Amino acid sequence: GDVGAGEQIFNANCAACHAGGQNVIMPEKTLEKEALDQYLAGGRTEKSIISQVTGGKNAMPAFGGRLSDEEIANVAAYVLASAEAGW
Ligand code: HEC
Ligand SMILES: [Mg+2]
Repeated sequence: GDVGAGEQIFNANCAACHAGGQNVIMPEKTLEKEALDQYLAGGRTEKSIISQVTGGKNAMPAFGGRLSDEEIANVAAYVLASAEAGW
């Protein structure tokens, strides 16, 4: 994916709840690689991130209306790379 576009999408749509890769609303369920391993359905993969961004889960809204599939793929790439980089 395009992590540059991904970062822009993240700043506009995700950073309010996930700034610094954390999780405001559900504190343990962060975007850190270890938390993705534990708490994300399907584990630490771009595919699993795309699924959750697209459909939402619990307090996390769905982005399938607001974003295109390309935008979702790009933000997923950014999240995975940032997780691997420890935010
Ligand atoms: C606040 C209203 C949120 C916004 C905006 C976004 N997310 Fe989120 N996210 C939020 C919650 C409450 C949770 C936990 C859901 C649950 O109950 O299991 C999440 C989870 C994620 C995850 C998985 C993290 C983990 O399990 O450790 C990912 C990968 C994720 N969220 C990504 C993400 C992106 C890329 C967003 C912008 C498009 C985004 N979220 C918005 C809360 C909120
Ligand atoms: Mg679609």
